[PDB]
Amino acid sequence: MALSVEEKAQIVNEYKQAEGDTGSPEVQVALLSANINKLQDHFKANGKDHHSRRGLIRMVNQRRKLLDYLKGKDVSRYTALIGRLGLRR
RNA sequence: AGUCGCUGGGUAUAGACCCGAAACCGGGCGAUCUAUCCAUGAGCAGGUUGAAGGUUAGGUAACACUGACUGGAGGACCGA
Ligand SMILES: [Mg+2]
Ligand SMILES: [Mg+2]
Ligand SMILES: [Mg+2]
Repeated sequence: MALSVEEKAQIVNEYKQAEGDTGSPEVQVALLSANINKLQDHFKANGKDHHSRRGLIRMVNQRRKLLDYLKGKDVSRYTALIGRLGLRR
């Protein structure tokens, strides 16, 4: 929950599939990706924060699970999501 | 019966019959050899090996990590 409400409100509308959409995998993956990348700065300065890293790993596993489900449903939608977000490194 | 000479034998102090040390001390001369240093120059054919690093393709949540290409380290190797 390191993302502010403004940042959350910022990225939800760029990845929403329709008005009022906050549960679609694109919003979820984009929500996790922005939080994952933001936390990278914290873990650089705080390298002994093993307890907060457990939460970061969970966000990484959650994003992987969502992308794998999006793989089965619509591969074209999956492809656009990672290209826009720059995943699959 | 001493005393002063002269000559000779002996003695004392002197190198004291001649030659001969290892050494000791004083003043000088030497670092064109050599030992270390200082400054300023010069030399080291040829052939190997293949560190760190880099790039790239992967890979990682990120750091990592892997391959290839590269790179050219070393009181390193063979050898004038
Ligand atoms: Mg000389
Ligand atoms: Mg040598
Ligand atoms: Mg030799």
